[PDB]
Amino acid sequence: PKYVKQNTLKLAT
Amino acid sequence: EEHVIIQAEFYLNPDQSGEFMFDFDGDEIFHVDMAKKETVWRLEEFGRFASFEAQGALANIAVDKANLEIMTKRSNYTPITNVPPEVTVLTNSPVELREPNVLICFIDKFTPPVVNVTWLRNGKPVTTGVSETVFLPREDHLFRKFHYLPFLPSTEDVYDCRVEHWGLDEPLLKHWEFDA
Amino acid sequence: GDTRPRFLWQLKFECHFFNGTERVRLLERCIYNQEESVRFDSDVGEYRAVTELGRPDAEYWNSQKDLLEQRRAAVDTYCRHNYGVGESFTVQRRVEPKVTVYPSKTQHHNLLVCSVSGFYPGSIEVRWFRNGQEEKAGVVSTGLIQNGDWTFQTLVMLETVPRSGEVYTCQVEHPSVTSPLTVEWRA
Amino acid sequence: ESQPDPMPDDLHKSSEFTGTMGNMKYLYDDHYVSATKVKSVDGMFNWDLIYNISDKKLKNYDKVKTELLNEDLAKKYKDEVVDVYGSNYYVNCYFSSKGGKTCMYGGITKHEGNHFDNGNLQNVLVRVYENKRNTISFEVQTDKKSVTAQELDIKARNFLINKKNLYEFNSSPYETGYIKFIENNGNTFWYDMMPAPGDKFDQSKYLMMYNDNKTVDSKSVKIEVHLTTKNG
Repeated sequence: PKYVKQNTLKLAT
Repeated sequence: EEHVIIQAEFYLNPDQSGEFMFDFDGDEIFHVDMAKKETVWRLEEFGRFASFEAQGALANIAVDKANLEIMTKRSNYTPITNVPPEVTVLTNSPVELREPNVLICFIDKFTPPVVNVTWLRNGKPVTTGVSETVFLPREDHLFRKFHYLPFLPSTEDVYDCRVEHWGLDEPLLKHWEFDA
Repeated sequence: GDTRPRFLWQLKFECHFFNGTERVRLLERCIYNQEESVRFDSDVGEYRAVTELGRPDAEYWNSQKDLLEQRRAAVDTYCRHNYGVGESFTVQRRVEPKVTVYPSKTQHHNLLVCSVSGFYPGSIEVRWFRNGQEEKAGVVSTGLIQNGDWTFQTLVMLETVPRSGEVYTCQVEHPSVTSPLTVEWRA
Repeated sequence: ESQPDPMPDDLHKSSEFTGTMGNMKYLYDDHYVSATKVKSVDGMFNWDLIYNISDKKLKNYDKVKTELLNEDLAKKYKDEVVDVYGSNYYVNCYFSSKGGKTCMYGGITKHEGNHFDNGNLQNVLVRVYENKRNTISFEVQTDKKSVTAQELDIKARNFLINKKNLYEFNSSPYETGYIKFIENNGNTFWYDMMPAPGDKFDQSKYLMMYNDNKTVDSKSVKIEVHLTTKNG
């Protein structure tokens, strides 16, 4: 079983 | 509600520290070692039932840094307001002379997540056996943290959990001695 | 000493489960120093700014459906997936509590202590009884304490006016055991 | 004390590596980051330093992040004018900055007075051993008095890839191989020149060994590369 992550989004520039 | 799994990360300037960890109903499931780039499980056993591509957390943390820069800038570099930790020292289980027990130093409600913790046995630092956790998220966005010192109860001994944090005016020593 | 000011950035993806994995709510939150700026509530279906500092992002991200689709589907691919991944050792993890009753080193009246430690999960029910019947008044709790090692502990006092023959019972109800745990104190 | 020579059980076996050996070769075949007289301009974590170095070759990056063993090691060179040499990677290379980026480990040496007044290079002896017998011996060259083991390692391997197929797309002619360094003071250490067993080669994990930023004296250090064929 493998834990999965949520990818971090880049802020508005 | 019944359960909550939280993926918590952060990046801090200018210490340039970072963290990435998962949490189950308050308890840490694991966290990634930013240096060795590998998953370290809160309990040895978990590593035998699941896995995590540690190498990937580093990527989120990179984006995290970039994001902090952005926010720092658009807030006109508004620094973080330090919040001193509530410190408590308790035993793992009811204490009884010469009956091995563990001292837990609860470092709670503080920020930023940078702290210095030292264990003292009669005004002197103890090393062997001690262990500590990484930073744990809180609903109010402050942090928790635990430090552990296994010991052998005695009448003569007096311990201290010496904590240092910017929100503190001076080092905080939470005194603990056998009184049962 | 180090006086430079700090700047912090936090990101939290909280998966909230109700009735097992029946109803799931994903709560994505961005925190600047000690303030949440932006967030995504799966119940809402899109980003919402929590402070004006977050507005640019909420507006920006929401302009990307590819992104929002992934996020809406996260209650499944992320939340429910992870839930199952570690259900065997988290949701189902059980550790019987150690219970013992002894009089306090304080207190005429006698203050009884019911120590309940090293248990998991945290939902636990401890009550005091007198000669077989509940004791609403008098009780005093320390609260539920999380040790940080997937182990909990708590202390529940009970002020009493003991009488030879009386029996005060500390009853404990916890998931790890089918029938309740009991520890009596013979008066 | 110095590090004990390896025993066979201590060495990775190319036959126990099912992945693509080319991924190993990639790291040493005419592959390296080299910059002169520069200073860090940023960091990701407190134990690393980011530099402004450009991929003159193919222009594949202009930002380089090198990770060091700890924060003290990082601090020592954080503000110094240094030189850089090392083998870089891209898979799983991460950091923010403030063009393409690339990562690496160690490879940092102070620049002041660590050179030779003329553009003269120092030769370093490298003797190769195949099944315990010296087959060929040569020298690599460095423009530094004090040089990182990594720079010398990269140079030795680069050569052995061209003149002895140290590595090929899939697999190697050699079962095991390790490079050993002998310092004028008697101190010795070695690096396993073979990928860990399995079907995947973690380039970043492998390269992390250059972590220590270990440097040696180019005029007196001696290198030995001990290779072995599978059956003999």
